[PDB]
Amino acid sequence: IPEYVDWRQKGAVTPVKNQGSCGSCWAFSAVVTIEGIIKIRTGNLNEYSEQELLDCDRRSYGCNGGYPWSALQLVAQYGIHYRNTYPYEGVQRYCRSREKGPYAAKTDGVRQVQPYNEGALLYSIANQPVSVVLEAAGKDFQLYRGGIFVGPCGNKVDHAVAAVGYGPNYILIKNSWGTGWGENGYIRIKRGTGNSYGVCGLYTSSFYPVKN
Ligand SMILES: *[C@@H](C(=O)O)[C@H](O)C(=O)N[C@H](C(=O)NCCCCCCCCN)C1CCC1
Repeated sequence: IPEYVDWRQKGAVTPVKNQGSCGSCWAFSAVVTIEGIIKIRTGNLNEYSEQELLDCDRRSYGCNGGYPWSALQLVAQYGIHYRNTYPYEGVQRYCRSREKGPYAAKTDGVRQVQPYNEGALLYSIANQPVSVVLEAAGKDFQLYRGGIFVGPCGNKVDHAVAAVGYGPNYILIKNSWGTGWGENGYIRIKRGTGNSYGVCGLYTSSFYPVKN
């Protein structure tokens, strides 16, 4: 795998989104990973519906949080609509996949990165954007403006985001807090520290969709 990956330069990342007050990051993270794999496999970059996963992933809990794994499972079993067909409302509503016509994309499964393993996560990022989780509750993360973020932070992960690249000393993260946070909505999180958990618990729980 190469020294640098940046799926934005490969045209596999849609504009940065803002989840708002809703605890929907699991759905934003999942959607980032779907947009990426659909671009990688088909050549087209589309925006997909965070709201659809928010409303319809019954394993998750709407705005009270949820599981990127169950959102990708939902997209592999049923599918997902384009974001324009099923736009983001920042509140859980009743599942409207039925009333919105045929799905726009569907995957073939979901796989987990071997947790607590930096090379395994980098290996997945080299192939596609990956849904990852981290501890975002710390003020240092909340107030991050730029640079390679080293913390302080613990490993009490509470926020799902998407890894879309890496470099020798960092992993490149698409956050869902709008384009005004961090590095135009991205954060570079230090890697290579030898901490099995990752900076901010970054290696705790990582999933990506599989699409043949
Ligand atoms: C992330 C965000 O900031 O939007 C969001 O809080 C989230 O999904 N986090 C998530 C999580 O904690 N999931 C489980 C939530 C279940 C609670 C709801 C029902 C009440 C239970 N007492 C995980 C992925 C990131 C950490």
